[PDB]
Amino acid sequence: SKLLELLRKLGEALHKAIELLEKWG
Amino acid sequence: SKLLELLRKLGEALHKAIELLEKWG
Amino acid sequence: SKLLELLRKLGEALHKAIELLEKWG
Amino acid sequence: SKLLELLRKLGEALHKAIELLEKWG
Amino acid sequence: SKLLELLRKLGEALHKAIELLEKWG
Amino acid sequence: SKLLELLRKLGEALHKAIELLEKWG
Amino acid sequence: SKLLELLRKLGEALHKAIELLEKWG
Amino acid sequence: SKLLELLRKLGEALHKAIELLEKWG
Amino acid sequence: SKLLELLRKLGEALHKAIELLEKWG
Amino acid sequence: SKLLELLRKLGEALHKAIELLEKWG
Amino acid sequence: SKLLELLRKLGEALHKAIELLEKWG
Amino acid sequence: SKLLELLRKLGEALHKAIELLEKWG
Amino acid sequence: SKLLELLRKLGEALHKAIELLEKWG
Amino acid sequence: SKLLELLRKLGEALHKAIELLEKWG
Amino acid sequence: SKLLELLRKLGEALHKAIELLEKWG
Amino acid sequence: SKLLELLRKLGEALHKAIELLEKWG
Amino acid sequence: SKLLELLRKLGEALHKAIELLEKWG
Amino acid sequence: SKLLELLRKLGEALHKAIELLEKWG
Repeated sequence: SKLLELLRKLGEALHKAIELLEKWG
Repeated sequence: SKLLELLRKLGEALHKAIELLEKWG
Repeated sequence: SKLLELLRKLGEALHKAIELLEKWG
Repeated sequence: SKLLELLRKLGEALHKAIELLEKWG
Repeated sequence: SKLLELLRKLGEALHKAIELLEKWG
Repeated sequence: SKLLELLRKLGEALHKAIELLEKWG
Repeated sequence: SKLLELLRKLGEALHKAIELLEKWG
Repeated sequence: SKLLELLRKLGEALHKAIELLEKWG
Repeated sequence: SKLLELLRKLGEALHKAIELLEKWG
Repeated sequence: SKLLELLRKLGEALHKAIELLEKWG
Repeated sequence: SKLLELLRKLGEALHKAIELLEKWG
Repeated sequence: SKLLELLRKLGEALHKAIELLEKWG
Repeated sequence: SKLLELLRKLGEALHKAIELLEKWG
Repeated sequence: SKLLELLRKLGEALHKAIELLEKWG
Repeated sequence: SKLLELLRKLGEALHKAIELLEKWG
Repeated sequence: SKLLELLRKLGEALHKAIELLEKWG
Repeated sequence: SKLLELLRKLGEALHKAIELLEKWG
Repeated sequence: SKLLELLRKLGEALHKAIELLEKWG
């Protein structure tokens, strides 16, 4: 349950990282 | 360019997938 | 509702993946 | 490459089908 | 209306599938 | 080889019919 | 054999459309 | 116009269907 | 409206032709 | 007895087609 | 066999009739 | 000119119906 | 306008042959 | 409903076509 | 070979999607 | 439960698509 | 090919997420 | 234990994404 929260948090970061890669790339 | 799109879509899908897993878990 | 949202995203990703396979193939 | 074309048409059909599902669900 | 677009695509896919069957057969 | 020709036409006819259904619907 | 099974579906499908085209037209 | 061309295709299909019936019969 | 009549007849035959072709094939 | 039917239907379709040709011609 | 020859010819006549309609339509 | 060939075909069809009739009658 | 009359007559005469063949067959 | 009926058929046909494409391919 | 597998999977997914559309529609 | 069945197939399909993209890319 | 590496990993993560969703769902 | 696999995969994907962001940025 605390893991899941952590899991979700990464997912959000990875999502943003890819969006950024798009904009810059 | 077309690849980067595909990446974003997988990121969005993944991101969403984890959000659910949290709701159900 | 959230499961349908995820379903769509996977459809969009799969659609793009196939378009790319066409371009490269 | 005519197969790829076929594949691409199935992707779209599937994509549309899922979107309709979402609308009705 | 969105269902009718869905059909068109199934018709296009079926059409191509048969074209392939002709070429290979 | 001739049965494949027949199928092809039926596919083309079905495709035309669906296109009409769109325009009218 | 398979083709004949296939053929009969195209005919079946094609019929369905026309019956609709008649009603709408 | 779309209707007119739709018919043409049914005429071509029917023509070929009869040709087959001949060869097989 | 007289074209839809004709369409139906064309459909109506094509149906018969295919049914026979199935039995013989 | 199957082919007779088919014959009748071809005659019915041809009759309709000629009636148009008259009107349009 | 003789009957079939008649069927083919009716199919050919019907095919031309429809092609004619197209030209005028 | 396209009308003529349609006639020719109707003449050929009729000339073969009659021929059949003779065999049967 | 004189061939349309002729066309009709041929069609009328075909019909009658077809009817007869059905009764005898 | 009639459209939904139609929709199934397209799927049924398309399904048959794909199976065949697999066996031949 | 790989492509054909992908084809089958798209067919299976599309088939399932249509079955749902039937139930819900 | 049908949706989960459906969703497993999209994932399966996409996997293939990506595997191909790897090999060809 | 660096984004293909990245792609693969997103596919692997998404695959695992889906498997979990299946079990828990 | 099945979610720590998912965790690791998200960490690895995020690592790759950041390495790219470094280079391009």
